[PDB]
Amino acid sequence: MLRFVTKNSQDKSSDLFSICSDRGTFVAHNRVRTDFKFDNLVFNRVYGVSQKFTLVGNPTVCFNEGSSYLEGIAKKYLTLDGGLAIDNVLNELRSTCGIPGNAVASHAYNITSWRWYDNHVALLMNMLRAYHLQVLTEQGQYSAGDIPMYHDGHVKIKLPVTIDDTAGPTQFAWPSDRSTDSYPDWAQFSESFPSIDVPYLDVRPLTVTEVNFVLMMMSKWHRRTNLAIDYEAPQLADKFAYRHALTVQDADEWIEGDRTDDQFRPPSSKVMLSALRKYVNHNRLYNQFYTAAQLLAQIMMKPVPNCAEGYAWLMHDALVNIPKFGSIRGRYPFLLSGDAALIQATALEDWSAIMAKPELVFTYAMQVSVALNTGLYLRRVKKTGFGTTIDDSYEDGAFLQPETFVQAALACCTGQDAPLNGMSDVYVTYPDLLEFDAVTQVPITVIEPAGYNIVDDHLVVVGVPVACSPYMIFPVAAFDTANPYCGNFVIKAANKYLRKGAVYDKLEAWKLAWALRVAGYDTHFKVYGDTHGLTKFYADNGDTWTHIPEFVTDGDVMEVFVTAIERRARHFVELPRLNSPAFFRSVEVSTTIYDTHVQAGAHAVYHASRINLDYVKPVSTGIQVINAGELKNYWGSVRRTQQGLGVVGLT
Amino acid sequence: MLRFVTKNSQDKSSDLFSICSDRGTFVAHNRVRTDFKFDNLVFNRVYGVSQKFTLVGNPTVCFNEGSSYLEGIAKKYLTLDGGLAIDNVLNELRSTCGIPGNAVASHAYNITSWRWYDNHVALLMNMLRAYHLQVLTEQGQYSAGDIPMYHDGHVKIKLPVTIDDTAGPTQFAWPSDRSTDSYPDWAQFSESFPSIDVPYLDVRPLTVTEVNFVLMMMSKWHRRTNLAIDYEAPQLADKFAYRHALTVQDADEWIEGDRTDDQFRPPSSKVMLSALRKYVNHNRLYNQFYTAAQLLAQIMMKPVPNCAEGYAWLMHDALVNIPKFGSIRGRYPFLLSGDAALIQATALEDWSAIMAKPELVFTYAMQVSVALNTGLYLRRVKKTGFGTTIDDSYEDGAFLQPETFVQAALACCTGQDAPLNGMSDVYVTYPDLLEFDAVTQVPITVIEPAGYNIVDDHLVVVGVPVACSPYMIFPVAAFDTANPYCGNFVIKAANKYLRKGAVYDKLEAWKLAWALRVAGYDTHFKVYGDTHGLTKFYADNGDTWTHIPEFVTDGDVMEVFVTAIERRARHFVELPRLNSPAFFRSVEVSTTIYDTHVQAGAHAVYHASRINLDYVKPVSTGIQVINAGELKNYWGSVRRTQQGLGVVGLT
Amino acid sequence: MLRFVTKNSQDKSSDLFSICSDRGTFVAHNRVRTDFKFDNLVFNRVYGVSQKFTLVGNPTVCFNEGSSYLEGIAKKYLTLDGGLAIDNVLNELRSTCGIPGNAVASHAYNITSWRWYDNHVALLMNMLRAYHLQVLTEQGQYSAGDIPMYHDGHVKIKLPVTIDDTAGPTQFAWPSDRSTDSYPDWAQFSESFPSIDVPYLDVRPLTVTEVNFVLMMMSKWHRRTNLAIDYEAPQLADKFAYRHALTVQDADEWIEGDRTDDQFRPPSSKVMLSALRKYVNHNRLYNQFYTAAQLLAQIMMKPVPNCAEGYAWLMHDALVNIPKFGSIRGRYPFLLSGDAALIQATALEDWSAIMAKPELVFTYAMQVSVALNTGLYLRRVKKTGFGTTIDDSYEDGAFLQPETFVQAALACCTGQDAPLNGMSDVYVTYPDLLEFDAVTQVPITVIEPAGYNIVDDHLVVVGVPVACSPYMIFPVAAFDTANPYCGNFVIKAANKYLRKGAVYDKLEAWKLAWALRVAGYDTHFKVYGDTHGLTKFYADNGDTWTHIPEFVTDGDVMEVFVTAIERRARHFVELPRLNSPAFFRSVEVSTTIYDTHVQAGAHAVYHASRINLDYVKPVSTGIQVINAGELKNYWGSVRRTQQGLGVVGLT
Repeated sequence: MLRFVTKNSQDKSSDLFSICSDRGTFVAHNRVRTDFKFDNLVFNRVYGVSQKFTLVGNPTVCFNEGSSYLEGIAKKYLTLDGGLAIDNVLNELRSTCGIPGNAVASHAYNITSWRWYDNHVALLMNMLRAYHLQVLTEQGQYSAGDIPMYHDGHVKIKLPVTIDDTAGPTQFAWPSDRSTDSYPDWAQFSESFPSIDVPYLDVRPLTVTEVNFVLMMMSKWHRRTNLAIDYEAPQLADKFAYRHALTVQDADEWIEGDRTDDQFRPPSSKVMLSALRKYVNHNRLYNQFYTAAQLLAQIMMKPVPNCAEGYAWLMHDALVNIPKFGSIRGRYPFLLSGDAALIQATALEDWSAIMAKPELVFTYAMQVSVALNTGLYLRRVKKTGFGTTIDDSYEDGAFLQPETFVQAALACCTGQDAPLNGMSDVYVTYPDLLEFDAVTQVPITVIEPAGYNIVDDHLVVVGVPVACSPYMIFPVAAFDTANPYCGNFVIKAANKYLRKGAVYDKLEAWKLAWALRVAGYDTHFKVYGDTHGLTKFYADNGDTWTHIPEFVTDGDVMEVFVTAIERRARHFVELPRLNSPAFFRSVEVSTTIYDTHVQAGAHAVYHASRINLDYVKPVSTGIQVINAGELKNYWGSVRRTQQGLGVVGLT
Repeated sequence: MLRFVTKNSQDKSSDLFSICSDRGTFVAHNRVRTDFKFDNLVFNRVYGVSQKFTLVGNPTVCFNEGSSYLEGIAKKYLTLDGGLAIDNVLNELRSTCGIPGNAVASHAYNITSWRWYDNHVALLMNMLRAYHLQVLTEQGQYSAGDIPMYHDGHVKIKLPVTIDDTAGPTQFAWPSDRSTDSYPDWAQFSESFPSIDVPYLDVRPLTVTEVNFVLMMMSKWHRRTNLAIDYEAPQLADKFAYRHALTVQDADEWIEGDRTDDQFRPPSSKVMLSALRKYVNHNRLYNQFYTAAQLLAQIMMKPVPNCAEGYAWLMHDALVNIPKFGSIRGRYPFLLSGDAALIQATALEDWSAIMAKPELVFTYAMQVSVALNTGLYLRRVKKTGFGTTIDDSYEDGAFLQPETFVQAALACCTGQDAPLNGMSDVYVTYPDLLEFDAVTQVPITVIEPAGYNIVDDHLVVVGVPVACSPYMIFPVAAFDTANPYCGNFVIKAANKYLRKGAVYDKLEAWKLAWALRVAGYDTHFKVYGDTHGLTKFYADNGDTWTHIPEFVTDGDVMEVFVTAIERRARHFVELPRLNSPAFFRSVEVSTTIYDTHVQAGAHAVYHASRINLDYVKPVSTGIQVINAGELKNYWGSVRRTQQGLGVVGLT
Repeated sequence: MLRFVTKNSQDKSSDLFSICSDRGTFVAHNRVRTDFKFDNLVFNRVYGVSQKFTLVGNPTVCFNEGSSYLEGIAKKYLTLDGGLAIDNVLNELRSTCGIPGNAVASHAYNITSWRWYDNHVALLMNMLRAYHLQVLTEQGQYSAGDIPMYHDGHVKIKLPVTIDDTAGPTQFAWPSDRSTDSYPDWAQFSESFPSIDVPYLDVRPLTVTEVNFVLMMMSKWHRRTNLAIDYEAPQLADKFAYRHALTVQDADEWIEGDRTDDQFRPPSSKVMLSALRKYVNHNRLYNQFYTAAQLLAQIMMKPVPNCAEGYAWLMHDALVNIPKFGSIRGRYPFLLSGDAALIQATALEDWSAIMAKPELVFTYAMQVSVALNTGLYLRRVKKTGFGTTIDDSYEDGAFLQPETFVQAALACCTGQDAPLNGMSDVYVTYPDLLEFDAVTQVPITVIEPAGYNIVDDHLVVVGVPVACSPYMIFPVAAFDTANPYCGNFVIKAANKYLRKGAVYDKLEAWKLAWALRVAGYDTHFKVYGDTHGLTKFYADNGDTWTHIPEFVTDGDVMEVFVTAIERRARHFVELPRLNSPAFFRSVEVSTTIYDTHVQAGAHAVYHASRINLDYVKPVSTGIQVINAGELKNYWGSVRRTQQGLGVVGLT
């Protein structure tokens, strides 16, 4: 995860940001320059680029029983593999502490059928997202959330959202509702051994206030706003025990009715994060913590499009599968002692980096949200044999496995290694979008006949709509040739010339039209088929990115005929008609980002935060750090190879 | 910084000055003798050329986290490639405090061992700035800032100041206003194991008075005057602890009625400087101070515009970005034990230089204000080349980044390698001039409209004006050709003569017009294009400099008219009619300085304090000095090249 | 410490002395001879030299939490480093003694958060200083203390001291005041394991009377006299337990009111020292004992000057930082068993030597008091590039670290290795004197106009005033050339001759004038600057040491012009004008001490005691003696090298 975000910057200083939102949306800006060279002549044009996002979403969160992960407990009470060494724990009771042989023998007889399920991903997920929510309320940016309306001049579209951002809550409150729902049976535990199969949480080193917060995050979760990470969840455990130096009542009183809603308010994000840092550090759930932060960042937000067609992306919701809650670390007072076992080297590297820089999760989610939408959109164009020298069925391959679905989209576009969740049957997918022909119905207020699709006030779209800009990860190149996604490319000779224009290959034309528009010229074309919504390479102001022509997504049309290239209203670099045999010259255009930032609303400007990797080194003391992890639990990122994108071990 | 102002040790010696001002403005007088060689004879003249400087300026300074710098720690825990050895640090407190076995590290981590944000370039700024303010108070010059008005017979210029001078203060008092604002929660700590994630600064060796001043420089700052270095600031920290054998409360007493305003007054600049030096020397922040002294100097004082056309630059308030305050050097005492690791050889040179000779910072800031102002105007040309260079082959692309920005201007006007900031995301820049073709307006009065082109009391200007003269950094090096900035140049006449024999190249007429104005004849000219009323070269009296008209840079004109030259009221030397044939004899023009000195207000002069090199030579004893350094944390210098210029590391 | 005191005597028999004082002062005398050779002619002159000291002082003693030092406990219950092996101690309870597994398991659960702080430096400090105080009362020299008045003939000065030596106490009484302050909660403990986090002291092998003394030294300490080692301190522990064979009541009764002030009087110095020897030996606190005796000797006394300027040294007080009291050795009856671990080889070597010769601490403090004042004074002159071939900023270097401050002063002058404290955040410094320009206001009764500084009845002084004589450490040489501090030197040719006298280098002149005065001649001079309080190399009777000329402390004046050298009232060796080209001859003068002693008052004569190092060998039985100790805890003395004085490991 961290290794990924820093790779997108070519490892050249990663400038991240923290959470911020204006009614559920924000935008990033990058001062970028593009050069134009021909016969030794260079012309640079700097402009302002921007791309807005939206924390709002309604993810369908499912909760099912997962696998037991005891990879954080002492090496002394675990087998060479996950399995719990009961015989060693039973002996430890009579040998180290004061317990009779008959007392331990009886407990061992009772402890028989007991299923030792340990999964804190669900709870950690809440504590983390509840932190993000508090951070927004802390910044005074906590609202009910809303979607920005898309009006251009030919039509308007405002996505309907179930809750009004204007009457709603300005304060992040306890998700568990007072007086409307029941609560879990919690109780302080300080005995030498478990008496019930119920989940045992260990928070001995935590502060009284921090514990109250974990008990609150362990209760029911009610979706009060529209933000995606605000998904509604049930109470993790119907009943359980918590290992701590004493008994806690401060939250119990609030549920009893005695305590006032004021006297018991959601603690600050610092104490919220310190309770999460203290918890995962003590229980050594680093491996499980990595899975939670990974899944929460994947559905954190979605990049808002500047076209009606792209709004179909915000129309669909993500299907996530979160493992039910399980805890056994607090069953014994010596389970989290000794040396931590089976801790991943990546999980620790990421964990310590997320602890020092919580912004990393937010910045990572933003990079993933855009690299996902593009990697999915590129899936259609790439399968068209477009710019791809590797022939494969992107169509059904890697997007058929739930855990690797989201990763195949990123690696497909970014070209890098997409980090896996590090678990099984845990993921964030868009099942209804696995189909290439999959259509979407988006409600629009027709204003004009320019033409888009129309039926009963909403227009039809197929597959994933290019919505975001490739500027939040400018080095990305969804191809194996020099193109706009690339750092630089050259516009070559139209393979054929004539009287009204010149023909070009599907790619060569877009490559030209893109750098052509940025140069202040409108590119017109005419292909041999019809399902071009229109003639003229579309590109929009703000990011000035000439989107890849839709028609090329439809195969067997391998050539395009670009005609009449007339300069636009605002002209920057003067240039050669190029589609002319005479006026043509080879031109190399290079785009590079000089400064990137983000701003929410009209007054919040956020400067990119820096993180020193030399300082953020993880602590390997008391930890058994492993560099090799098998695939079934899905350790290791997936990447695109010459043979095609597939899963591979971390190593 | 030191290498910059002196000229990398040339002839090796140095005479600099110290802060002093008349209501926020002083003057740099120079006595020079210009020679006129022609006819195998050399005529000349001696005179007085002064250049005013206004320390007044309202800088819009903001603060946000900058990557932590842990250079000021023991080499035992900080490696170059091994980065931070966190495990080694926790492997220490195990044998130093009441923690049993392996419980220690995990305990220390949970609370503080994960943050480590260190940075002291917020406090160092205040102590250094408040020192400059205290010195003027001691010298009897602490008064508000007031921009001197410009009256050139024609149009006068007056600038608005948000606080009056006369009825203002006369003594620099504590920036923090008691009875009005709140204060940072502080307390002396000595626990071998910190219990709260919060700033921890080491001042153990400092005296009670010196410590008080640190907590006073740590508290909220209130801008009382118009001077640039008095930039309004908040309290570096909301809560923190300091390591010291005693608990200083002289400041706490004054925080209430107990300690009276009188008996707590700001300590002498000698005590402020001695406490500042001890603080940096103790923890070892040499690298952090280098950058702190760099920013405050770049924002220090501006050059008072000798011409009205050069007044538009004065109104621009540079946006400065200082990092937030974070401390990690008082967390534990064993941190500062041993050889200070990874310390820049340059930051040490300056620390050893400015500590012994604090005057340098001021003299350096003075050179940077004129060099920046001149390098900004030169960029306008260099890129276009007076319309000789067709494309943008000048590569001024560095002016984009705010950090390399100010350095780029200096490196543009001088072959000197502009000193970087030594930190990332920190800087002082004018974003309102990113586009060198930048236009600006100016509030005007009236007096006969002549080549002034005004618009309803608003003087329109392009790029940046020439608000001052060379001399302070005289052997300049702005034009690869001989000229006034260079020091000497000659007169080869008109390409062709006419009725009045007026024909020269844009700079050839300016070369002669500048030298003619000196001798005693303001030369008249003509341009059939819009001269907006311009008929003769302009020259001020205080600063007898003749500027290159904006039309001599408009790129529309190449050839020039010099209708005739006329005998001025005050005449010096004597000369032939070179603007006509049969009389023109080339003249070699070179001017040298007899004596330079600085005098503010008007009473008692100041004779430069010569600063030679090797008495400053630092002692590497007990320190790990590093000559190299990346480019990520900004360490190196922007340099001028044969294409344009580019950023290069210190190597 | 011991290795140091014996080095000052060139290892040629160390003659030490014990404590003694006449109203807070004493003086040392040394029969010394100086030889004069030229053209094979030798003339020796023997005289009586003396230098008085003063035990009186008012050190500002601060008490702060320090580090835990368990380096004296059995190797069986300690990790490879300081850390306490709890698991081994817990097992030892159920395995060796009779305790149930449930009883030990419960105690282990309670013993959880417990901080194991162990620091007896504060208590040991009291027991030692209280011994010195009893020794004086035992010798009948116990008084309220006072400072000797300095009257010469031109002015008089008597330093004001808060308590009258004449009405005051003649007997050393319990510092803890009866009926005016509360007492700590002490209680006999003989259980197998701790029941409370409170400090547990172990004094099982001590006698009932000795224990009462430790309980008294563990209570509050009231400063009844003016002696420096009489500093006022609070009650080490508010409550605690002591491990002994039985319960003690003899001191409890005195606090209850039943016991009479007579029946309960402070025991003799023998039983006081036997209680300290028994305590440190049993608890094996040798390492901690070394730190206490080290700090107490550093502030023990100050050498009285024979000039008004030198009295500024007695004007300032020392800032010491003593670690709060902590004890855990008495928590278990087997903690001080087995083999002592992590005991320093120097601490044991010094401890056994201080046990056989308590005088060592007093003699050592006297050597340090003079070698400190001179090393600090030499700091100014040495930084002037005077006689120093090594160029360094003595100014801020080593005197910025609290723990090494006092050591850098000794090593700077003595040239030997200055032994460190052997701990952290523990020291004795003069913060207000770290400044070179630091001024002092000394109250004087002007009598004459001879000239010194004057303002409102007190004269101004800057930096450290040469007060003591280099005879209490005659081999010392604060230079790298042959000089008075040296064993012998030669007066060479004035590098230049003329009609009224001869010029000499700053050193060569003082070298001459010093041996010139001892020869019965007054040396007059005239340098090119003015801030010479007067003309004529000053030297005073008693020690007849010609003090290094103040003016030379001010740089850039590298030459002195010695004129008119006329013989003094009392003439000894006839000699050559020497500043004459004709009468000049190379003369080698050698000074050597033949007999040194000390006498307090008018009748107390003390003969130098001798110590046989072959007999005083330390016991290594049952002890784990380590010869290597790291710097963070500050083990190893600091010394002046060719690269400059810096810290170095003992080895």
